[PDB]
Amino acid sequence: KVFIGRLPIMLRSKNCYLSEATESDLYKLKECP
Amino acid sequence: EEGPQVKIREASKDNVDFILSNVDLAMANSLRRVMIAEIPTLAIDSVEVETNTTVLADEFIAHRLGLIPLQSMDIEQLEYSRDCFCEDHCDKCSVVLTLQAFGESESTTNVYSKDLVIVSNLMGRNIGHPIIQDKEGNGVLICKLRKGQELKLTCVAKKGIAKEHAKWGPAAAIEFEYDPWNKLKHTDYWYEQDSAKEWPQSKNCEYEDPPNEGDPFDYKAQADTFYMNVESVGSIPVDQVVVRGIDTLQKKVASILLALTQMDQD
Amino acid sequence: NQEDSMIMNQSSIDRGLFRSLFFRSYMDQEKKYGMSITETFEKPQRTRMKHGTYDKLDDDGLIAPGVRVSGEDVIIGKTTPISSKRDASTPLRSTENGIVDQVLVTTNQDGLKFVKVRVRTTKIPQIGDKF
Amino acid sequence: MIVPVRCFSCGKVVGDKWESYLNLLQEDELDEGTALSRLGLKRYCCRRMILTHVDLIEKFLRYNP
Amino acid sequence: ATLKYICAECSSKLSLSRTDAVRCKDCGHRILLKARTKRLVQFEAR
Ligand SMILES: [Zn+2]
Ligand SMILES: [Zn+2]
Ligand SMILES: [Zn+2]
Repeated sequence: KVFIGRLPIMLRSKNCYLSEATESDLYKLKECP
Repeated sequence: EEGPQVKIREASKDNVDFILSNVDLAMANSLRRVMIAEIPTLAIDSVEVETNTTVLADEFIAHRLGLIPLQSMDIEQLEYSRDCFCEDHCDKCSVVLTLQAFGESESTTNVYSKDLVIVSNLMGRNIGHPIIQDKEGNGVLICKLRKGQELKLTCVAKKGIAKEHAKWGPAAAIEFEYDPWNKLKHTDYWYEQDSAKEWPQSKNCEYEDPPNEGDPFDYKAQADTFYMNVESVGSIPVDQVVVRGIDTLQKKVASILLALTQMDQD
Repeated sequence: NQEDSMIMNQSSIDRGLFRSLFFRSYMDQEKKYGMSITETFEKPQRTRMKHGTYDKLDDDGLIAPGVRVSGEDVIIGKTTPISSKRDASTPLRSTENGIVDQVLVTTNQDGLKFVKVRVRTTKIPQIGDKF
Repeated sequence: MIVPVRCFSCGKVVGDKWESYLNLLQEDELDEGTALSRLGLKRYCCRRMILTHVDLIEKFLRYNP
Repeated sequence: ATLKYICAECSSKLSLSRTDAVRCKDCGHRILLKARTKRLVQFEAR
């Protein structure tokens, strides 16, 4: 409803983009495997 | 004959092995040192890159380029670019190489030795051929790239010996070992109980006899019967490197005599 | 090799032993005041003042990412007036020298035209180095 | 990386041997002491280069144009 | 060799001058990497 706060997320976790990831995701998104 | 007799055993295109008998110790040592260090050789020195998007560095790739050995049969008629009185390089002191390798095949586009084309006018000299010693005829593994990547060079190769660098050394691991059955007492082996059983019965023990255990100790004998195993890269064959090495050693001792004639007249 | 020091074949160092690249990156900012005033990255001149040579600059005070850099080159051209043109470029590093490698021209959440420089520099294992 | 040109001690080139040795392992899978004996590095201080060397070039070239 | 500013996804040898667009076209990302050298700089293989 009303947006407050932008909490910094630890990566490879359950709001990280790269928790959805395999090799194509890592390489196309420039992430070290 | 008179002095140094040569008795060549097993040899190859790129292997020499020889009893070099009735020669002096420091003579053998000086010979292996000058054949290591003191022979001129063409290899790539100056590198001008136009564009590059490969995964390797320009400087790294240029360092490999320098480590590429070329053909150096005709070293004697190529000038140093310092003693040549031209403007920094010419076609008698320098060898220009030009290489553009582009990739579009979408599975590990490769680049090897045999891609080098000598665009410089070689004046009909046996120089600059990239030494395909390969069984399958490819060369050294130079570079790997894909579609958008590219390898664009403009290189100049020059002379020099194995003391400027290691890039002008065609010598490649020259051996020297005399007198296995040690009657000279130059070395007592480390041992717990028995050196003859603990220390292994060595390689060149076939030719000189086992040292006849029950004898008193000889003192008179010097260093004789050397068995010097040599090798090469392949920039020159293995006879011509011993030729050019003894030639340059003879030339430097002639330079000692040149300095003596410089001295005793002035 | 008295007191643990070790002795080195220089020929293998020519052959590649412990050869290494080195990657430092820089920053530069067209700064932001409180009164919405933007700054500029462009090729500076005399119009805190340095005397570094402008010889490797770009159109907008940058340096092209594939050229050998040396001495005391001006790294990122930057200008800013107040309502003059200052010497807001930053000169080279007194302690290192090498090759500029990679330049991206980006911004932040609030629009500061942000350009960067990474430097590549070869380094060979010299005598006074610790192993 | 790439196997180094002129394996540092001797300086005999071995960067020719890498693709043939690659297909020698992938094709025949022997003990590598015998495999390098077939590709002929008699001294162990140069056998170390092919027994050791790690390529990272393929994991580099997976990325992007 | 006409190449000035090349983004990652759109490898786009287009242009750029002072304050044109921080976003590149054909893809909304805005990194704007600059292209390599026109001229040639020479190095030693030592
Ligand atoms: Zn010349
Ligand atoms: Zn070696
Ligand atoms: Zn893009």
